[PDB]
Amino acid sequence: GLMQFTLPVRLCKEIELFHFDIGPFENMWPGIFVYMVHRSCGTSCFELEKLCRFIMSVKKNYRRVPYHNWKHAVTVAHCMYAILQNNHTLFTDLERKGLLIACLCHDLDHRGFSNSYLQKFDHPLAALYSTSTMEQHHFSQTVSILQLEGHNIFSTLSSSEYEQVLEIIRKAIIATDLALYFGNRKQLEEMYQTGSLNLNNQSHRDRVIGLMMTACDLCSVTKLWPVTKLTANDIYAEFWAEGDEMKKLGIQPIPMMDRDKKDEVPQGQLGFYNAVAIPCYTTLTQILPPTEPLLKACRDNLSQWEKVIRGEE
Ligand SMILES: Cn1ncc(C(=O)N2CCC2)c1C(=O)Nc1ccn2nc(-c3ccccc3)nc2c1
Ligand SMILES: [Mg+2]
Ligand SMILES: [Zn+2]
Repeated sequence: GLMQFTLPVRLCKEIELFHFDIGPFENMWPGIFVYMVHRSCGTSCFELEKLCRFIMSVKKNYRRVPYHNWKHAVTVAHCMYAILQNNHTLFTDLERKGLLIACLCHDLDHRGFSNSYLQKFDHPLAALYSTSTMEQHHFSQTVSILQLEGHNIFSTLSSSEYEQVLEIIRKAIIATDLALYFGNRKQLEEMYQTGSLNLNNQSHRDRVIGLMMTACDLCSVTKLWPVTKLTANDIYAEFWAEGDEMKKLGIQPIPMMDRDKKDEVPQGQLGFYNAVAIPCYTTLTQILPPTEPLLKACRDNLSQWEKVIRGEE
């Protein structure tokens, strides 16, 4: 009850910043997550014994893949924490509970393959879920862990509060499907510009939370250049493995996934910052002004990729 988590001084300060890197010590990530729940939600939100047991079951159901791993899960949660802490009064009590858990859980049991590869492989999950294949899986896994004995972190909620929080988490995890991001942002663009954006409108809140999920999920592009650059190696390590598996199915993979086309990576990153990342944080910043530093960091990293192309590195 009177038992706070406390971090070292440098982490205690840096963790409040959008560009915070959680570092290479795995054993500290659970404590960092709990610290973030306690300041974001309150020390009263979750039964510490049940939280801890849930965190460790979640960790266990992430795989030893280069990018879509336990470190990605905690990174995406930290970004969401920073968004919640910089927009104190905009989110309900259930949203604060739901979204950090959504972020921790959003890539549960990821194998490092896209929805496309599952469909071309004809993986069982592609017959079970026709669209947002892995993301329906990740939600499924979240519900399973929630139903392990002693793992129900939501048990002190009413029956309908419980149902609202699982619906927040479901929508939040589905929206991490980048295929759904493009239309979500165009809608949020029109609504904000024409003036019709209404945060009392639940359909509107869903959309804004979706955009936050995309922003948190992509947040490798909002770190200091060296974190961004080394994270991109893990991202391509998965992409090029998938490319190899595509070749093993007698399908020529897209250049993104073809390790023979490494030289085109810098130009590929540009396309991605211009088509996905910059517009995501642009629209996010218009809806939530205090998230501007994510936009600023993204633009800094675009400029760094431009320098890679000009042989300046
Ligand atoms: C940085 N970051 N963060 C999340 C994701 C991402 O998309 N996902 C999905 C799972 C996490 C990425 C990323 O780098 N995306 C991209 C997107 C498009 N292209 N196109 C190339 C390319 C084209 C030709 C030749 C060479 C490379 N490279 C990329 C990389
Ligand atoms: Mg995912
Ligand atoms: Zn993710």
